[PDB]
Amino acid sequence: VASHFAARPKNFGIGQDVPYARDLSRFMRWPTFVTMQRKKRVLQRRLKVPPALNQFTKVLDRASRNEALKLIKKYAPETRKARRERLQKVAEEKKKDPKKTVSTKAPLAVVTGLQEVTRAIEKKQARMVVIANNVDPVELVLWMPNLCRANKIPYAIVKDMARLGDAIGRKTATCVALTDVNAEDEATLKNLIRSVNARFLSRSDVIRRQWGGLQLSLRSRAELRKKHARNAG
Amino acid sequence: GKTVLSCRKGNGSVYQVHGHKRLGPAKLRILDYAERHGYMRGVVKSIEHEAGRGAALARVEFRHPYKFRRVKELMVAPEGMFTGQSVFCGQKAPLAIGNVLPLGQITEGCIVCNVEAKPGDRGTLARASGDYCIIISHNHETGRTRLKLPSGQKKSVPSTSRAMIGIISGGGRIEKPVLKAGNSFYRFRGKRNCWPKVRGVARNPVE
Amino acid sequence: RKSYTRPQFRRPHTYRKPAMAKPSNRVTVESKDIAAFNVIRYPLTTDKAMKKIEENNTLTFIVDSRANKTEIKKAMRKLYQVKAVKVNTLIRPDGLKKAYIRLSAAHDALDTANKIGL
RNA sequence: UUAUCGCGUUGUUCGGAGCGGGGGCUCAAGAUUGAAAAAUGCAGCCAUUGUUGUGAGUUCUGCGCAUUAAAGCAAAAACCUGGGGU
RNA sequence: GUUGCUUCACUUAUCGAAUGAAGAGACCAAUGGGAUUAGCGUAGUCUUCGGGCUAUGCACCGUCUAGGUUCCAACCGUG
RNA sequence: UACUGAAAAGGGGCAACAGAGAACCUGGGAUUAUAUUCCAAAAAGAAAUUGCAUGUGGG
Ligand SMILES: [Mg+2]
Ligand SMILES: [Mg+2]
Ligand SMILES: [Mg+2]
Ligand SMILES: [Mg+2]
Ligand SMILES: [Mg+2]
Ligand SMILES: [Mg+2]
Ligand SMILES: [Mg+2]
Ligand SMILES: [Mg+2]
Ligand SMILES: [Mg+2]
Repeated sequence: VASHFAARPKNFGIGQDVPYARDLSRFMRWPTFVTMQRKKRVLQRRLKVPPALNQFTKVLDRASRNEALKLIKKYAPETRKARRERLQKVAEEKKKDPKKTVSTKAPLAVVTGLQEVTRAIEKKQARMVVIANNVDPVELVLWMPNLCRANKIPYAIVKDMARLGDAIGRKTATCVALTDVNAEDEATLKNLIRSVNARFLSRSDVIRRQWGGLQLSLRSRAELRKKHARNAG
Repeated sequence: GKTVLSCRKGNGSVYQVHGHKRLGPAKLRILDYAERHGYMRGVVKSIEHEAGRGAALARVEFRHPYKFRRVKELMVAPEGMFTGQSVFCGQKAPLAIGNVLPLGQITEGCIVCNVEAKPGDRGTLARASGDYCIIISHNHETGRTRLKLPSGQKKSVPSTSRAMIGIISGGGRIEKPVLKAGNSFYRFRGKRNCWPKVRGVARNPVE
Repeated sequence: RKSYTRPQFRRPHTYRKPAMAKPSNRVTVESKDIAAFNVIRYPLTTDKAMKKIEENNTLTFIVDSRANKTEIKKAMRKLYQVKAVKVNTLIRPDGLKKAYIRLSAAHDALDTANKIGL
């Protein structure tokens, strides 16, 4: 007649019932590589960072980043199969006509690779340059904003070499340059250049002098605030 | 010349501690969350003697804080400890002989033993038989306590260091004359190879 | 990979592929019908051995010193159509292994000795 | 239901935290029945015989885990029982 | 404007200790952060005309609690 | 049906033929010489113990 179902709660205070298994992630001993790759980020935050390196933490926004990556994606370079098919068709054309030009120029695309991008910047063929912000070792691209400023080339610093590599069809890219586009994308390129110039080229005086780092941890900040409040008066 | 005996003893060799019959090291329990915020209650299970040591040792049983099992601790016992006694260790613990408290909670003028110089080292000062420390004063601005040591020196320690209340048992051991060479032989048999002692003027210039 | 309940990290469990059986590296032809001839070398004809044949139904052999009692029994069954109820062994001071073999009393050790030729 | 009193050892002790008496429950070490086992062994010669008691000495064992002691008397495998839930 | 010596408050190098790296700190809020959590005003100033820098406001990241008191609520308190 | 994948902090091994551990006893007319090791169906015989399978009773 009477259900024997009942609540039988447990007490989890000190010296009481055995507790459930808590999450120990923040207090466990991790592998060495995990610990070191976290402490490296902390140390990069706490020290005084010179402007030449600090400029790489000030990236382009989300919307312009997405738009530029879309443009690069639509002008991606041709793949192994596509190159083979085009060359085979050129070969059959030459076979049927032993005379006549062949026009083996390949379709218009973006310039990729550090050597070729540096050459395009130095010869002032590039209309716009995009640089990844996390290349290791960083000396590979540390001088590129200075070169672009010296030659008056529009440039931006964006968030991931992996995203650049996805746009161009590889695993990773350090930098990418647009030298020319079709007639239908001229407006897109001009507006992108305007936004990029607003963020980077037109703020050169600030970018060349601003320092970074010197960021306390949250626990240090809270201690400082509570002490200031306590000693008021 | 040849190597002097005091330098030879540093190689180890036949002059190390005779430890086969000893029980483990004697320590307080670990300074964990329960001790920092509440208290723990253990039961004294046995009082024993170990070779080489004048004081008595106590085996104390606690419950494990995280698992279903029992934990046994081995401490240096104060005078008056008895089997079946309840022992309290932690932040909120009453003033009674054998309890373990943070130094900042013990009123000035109290007599303590098993004091840790730095918090969490599990006891390093006033451990030999019959010895103790006296609490002189607290300082709340800097959180530090002043102590008088058995030697008669004064020392300042953090007020979060722990100490047991009472005096080490087995006192008065050195007041009975030994009278025989064989008694010294048996006394050092449990410690190490350091007896009998030959005077330096009885040796030769080479050594 | 979400919530760890231990104070130290231990290695996670991953998929392991078992090893493959390679083609054999030993290709010498070994006949399986001649091993008993390696196991059992020849009989002994000393005075003690002769005394054991008649009164205890026992035969004495020199055998391969790395052989054991079970394989000596099986070799006896293969070489002669007899059943051994007991094998005792010793290693002699000259290095050879000797076996005392008792037959099951449904066979005559004397007749087996006559067939063997000793 | 005992008390100044009783119980006990060669011996340095035990009792209202339960002495002694009447009845029991258990553990250790012996004993006594049988089975094995006379079918064996020994000694005189197809037959005979065939052993039961007392002292002394012996460290197994029991006196359970109080020798000097500022000396206080190894460890583990393997195994046993219980508390829990299955 | 540099340089030396030196006081004090800090923490990330380094040093000592403990632990089977077993419960740190906040939520109680700034002399704090931000365009991918800087969004919006005010003043000056600069600009490659797209927007910046400096100063001071307003937002947002912003939150829950045993107990002690006086249905809510509030004040204490701090896991 | 192998496969597959939850728990259990603290790598692998050696070091005692007097420590720990360890299921068997007597008889023999049974040797030139070995025996708690050999003895043959009346095993002279009487046991204890380990592994795996039968069946009988009980779960
Ligand atoms: Mg040592
Ligand atoms: Mg001399
Ligand atoms: Mg000299
Ligand atoms: Mg053998
Ligand atoms: Mg004795
Ligand atoms: Mg070994
Ligand atoms: Mg042994
Ligand atoms: Mg053996
Ligand atoms: Mg002999």
